[PDB]
Amino acid sequence: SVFSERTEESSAVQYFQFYGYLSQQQNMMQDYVRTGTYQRAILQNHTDFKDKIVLDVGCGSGILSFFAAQAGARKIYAVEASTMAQHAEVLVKSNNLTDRIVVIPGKVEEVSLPEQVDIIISEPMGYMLFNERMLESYLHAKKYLKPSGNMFPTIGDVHLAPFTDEQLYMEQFTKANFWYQPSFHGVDLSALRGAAVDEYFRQPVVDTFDIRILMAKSVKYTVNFLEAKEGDLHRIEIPFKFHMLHSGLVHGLAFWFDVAFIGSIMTVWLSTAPTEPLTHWYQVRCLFQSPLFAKAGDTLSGTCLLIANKRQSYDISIVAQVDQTGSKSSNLLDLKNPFFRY
Amino acid sequence: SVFSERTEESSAVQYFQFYGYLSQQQNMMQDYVRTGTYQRAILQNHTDFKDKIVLDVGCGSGILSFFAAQAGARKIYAVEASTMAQHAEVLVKSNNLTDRIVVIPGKVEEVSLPEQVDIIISEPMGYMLFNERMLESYLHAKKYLKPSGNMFPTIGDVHLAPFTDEQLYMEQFTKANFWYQPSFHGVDLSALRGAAVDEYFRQPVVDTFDIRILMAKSVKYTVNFLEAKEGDLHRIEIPFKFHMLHSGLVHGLAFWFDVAFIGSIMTVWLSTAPTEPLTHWYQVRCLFQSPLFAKAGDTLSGTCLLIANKRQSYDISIVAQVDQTGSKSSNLLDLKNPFFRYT
Amino acid sequence: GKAPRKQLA
Ligand SMILES: Nc1ncnc2c1ncn2[C@@H]1O[C@H](C[C@@H](N)CC[C@H](N)C(=O)O)[C@@H](O)[C@H]1O
Ligand SMILES: Nc1ncnc2c1ncn2[C@@H]1O[C@H](C[C@@H](N)CC[C@H](N)C(=O)O)[C@@H](O)[C@H]1O
Repeated sequence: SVFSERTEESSAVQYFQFYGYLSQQQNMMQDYVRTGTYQRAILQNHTDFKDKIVLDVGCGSGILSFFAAQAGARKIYAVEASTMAQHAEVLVKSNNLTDRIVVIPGKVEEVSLPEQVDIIISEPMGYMLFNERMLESYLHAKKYLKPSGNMFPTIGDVHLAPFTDEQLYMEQFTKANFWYQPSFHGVDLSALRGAAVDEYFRQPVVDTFDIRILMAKSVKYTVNFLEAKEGDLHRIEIPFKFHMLHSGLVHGLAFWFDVAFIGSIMTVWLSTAPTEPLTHWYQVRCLFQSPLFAKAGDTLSGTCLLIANKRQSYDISIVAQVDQTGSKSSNLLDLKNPFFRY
Repeated sequence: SVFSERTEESSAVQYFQFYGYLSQQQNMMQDYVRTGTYQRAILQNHTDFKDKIVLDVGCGSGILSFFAAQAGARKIYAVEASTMAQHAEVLVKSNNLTDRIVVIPGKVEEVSLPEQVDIIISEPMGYMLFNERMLESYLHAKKYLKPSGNMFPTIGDVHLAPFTDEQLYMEQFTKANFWYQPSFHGVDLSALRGAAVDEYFRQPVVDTFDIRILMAKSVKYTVNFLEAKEGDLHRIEIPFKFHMLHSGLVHGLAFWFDVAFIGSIMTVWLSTAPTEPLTHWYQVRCLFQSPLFAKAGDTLSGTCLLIANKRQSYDISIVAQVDQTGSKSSNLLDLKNPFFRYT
Repeated sequence: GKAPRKQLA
C-alpha cells in the first residue's frame, strides 16, 4: 500500500505501538487546549455534521468521533491502525453509540469503507506540524471524500522566526564540548569535537519560551488540506527573508503551527504559538552550530527545506545568511530525534 | 548467527542506533562510579594486562580499551556493532595506539578475531543486570578466550529485596483514575480504567529510593562469567525466602546489582546498590498487583522468573507468599518498557 | 527497550 511504500516497517511497528498505550492517549486527551478546541470546532459547526457521514482518520480512543456524534452525525467511520482500536470499540459500546460510530481497524491507506463521506476529521499534527507524516494519511483519505466535502482541520500554517537564546545555545555547546577534552581519564577525545557538535545540533529542541527571544516577524507557510496532494509533503521548501527588528546573535529558528477549522457557521483556530497557552506540542527550535550576528534593520534570508524520510519524519536543512555581511549558516537536523528540554 | 537467531532485526537496529549516539556513550562515560571503578580495577591489576592480549566486547567509545592500554596491554581487540566503531577508530589514531588497539566493526558473535586472548573486558550490564541481553554476548566471547583466561568483570550478583512504598503503589491508581469519569467532554471513559491499571503495573519502575523502604536483607543470584554459558540466561529462576526485618505492607521487590573484577593483585567491586552513590542504572522496582502484610520474623517466599524474549529483554514473572499466613500475590512485568520515574 | 541506558545527572 501507499503507506508501506513510504514507511520503513520497523518504524511503523514502534509508531503504532506507542499509540497502543492508554497513557499516551491520556496525554493527548488531557491537553485541554487541543481536545477542547477540537470539540468546539465540531460542536459550533454542527450543521457540517447533522445527519452527515464522517471519517475519523486515526481515531485513537475515538474522542473526535464522539464529538461528531454529539454534533448529530448519522454515521462515523473511525479508522485506527494501533491496538487502541480495541479500546475505542469498548467505549462505543459502553457509551451506547454502536448505531452511529463504526470502528474500522487498520491503516487508512489499506482499509475499505462502504461509502463516501461528507467530512473527514483528524488530528494528524506532530511536532513542527509535520513530524510523524500523518498529514499524508489525512490527505490520502480524501479518496473517500465527496465532491466539495470538508476537512477538519481545513488548513495548517507553519510559522518560523529567528531567535536569540544564549543559555540554550551554551547548554548544548557545553554538552558537545565534553568531546573537546584532551584527557578524560587520561584519554584525548578532542578529535571527535566536530562530530559531537554535529550530533547535538542535529537535535531540534522541543520546549516553550518567552516571545521576547524572537528577533523578527514570523514567516508563514500554509498548507490547504482541501487542495494539497500527499505528494506535496515529500519535499517542503520554505524560503524566508526576515527583516531583523533587534540587534544581537541569532541562535536559530523557532517553529510553531496553527490549524484552522473552516466551517459553515464559523472558523475555529487551534494555535501552538508561544503567545498562546501551552499545548503538548510546545514549540520547536532548530539551533545553528554557530550563531549569526545581526543588526536591527538587517535581512536574514535563506531556505528551510523539509525532506520526508522513511522513519515517518523529516530531515531538515536550514540555510541562512545575513545579507549585509554575507555571514552564512548551513544546518542539517533530524526531526525524528529531538531534545525534550521542558 | 547466534545473535540474529535470538534477536528480532528491528530490536537490533534500534538498539545499535541508540549506542551510535556520542551523547549516549557520553552518558555512560560520565557516570564516574562506573567509569572510575572500571579504570581503577584495570590499573590496580596491572599484572593481568601487562603485555597481554585483550578483547573489549562492545568497546563503544573505546574507553575501556584505552584503560587496558594504560595498564600495558600489548594487543587489544575492540569489537563494536554500532556506528560508534568509526568514532572509536578515530580516537585510536588520535591517541597514537593503532599498533596496540585494533577496532573491529561488527557484532562479537559474527566477526572473526586474528588470535585468541588472555583476558576479556566488557561493560554489558543493563538495569536489573540482565536487560539488553548483552551478558550473553559477553559469555559468547569466551570462544576467543584462552584456557585459564580471565573475565573483567568476573562475576555478577543481582540483589532482590521486598519494599514498602505505599505512595508508589497508590500513584498507579491515581494515574489510571483519569479514565474513571462519566463525562470527559461528554464521554464515559470508565470502561477502560481496569485496562489502564493493568498497563501501569506491567512497567518496572526505574528510579532510586531511601533504603528505609527495604523490609529485609537482599537475596542474591550469582552469575560466574568464567563458568556460565549463554543458555544459563535464557531462563533465569531466582528463588527467594526473605527473613523479614520489619513489619508492614510489602508492595513489591526492589532490584539492584554488583559486579566484581577478580584480578591477580586485588578484587574490585562496582555496586549499584541503594546504599552506594547513584549510578546511571539507578535501581529497579517491580510492584505486586496486591500488597502482602508481613510481620518481622515472617518468611516471604517465592520466585522471580525472568524469561528472555527476542526484543533483547525479559518478561518478568514474580510470585510471592507470606508462609505464615498463606497470603500471596504476583505480577507480570515487561522489562523493556520501564517507567523512568527519577526523570 | 527504547532507551536501554537511563540518563544520569
Ligand atoms: N495511517 C494511519 N492509519 C490509521 N491510523 C493512524 C495512521 N497514522 C496514525 N494513526 C493514528 O492516529 C492517531 C493520532 C492521534 N494524534 C489522534 C488520536 C485521537 N484521534 C485524538 O484526537 O485524541 C494515533 O492513535 C495513531 O495510531
Ligand atoms: N553483540 C554485540 N557485539 C558488539 N558490540 C555490542 C554487542 N552488544 C552490545 N554492544 C555494544 O556494547 C556497548 C555496551 C556499553 N555499555 C559499553 C560502552 C563502552 N565499552 C563503555 O564502557 O563506555 C555498546 O556500545 C553497544 O553498542
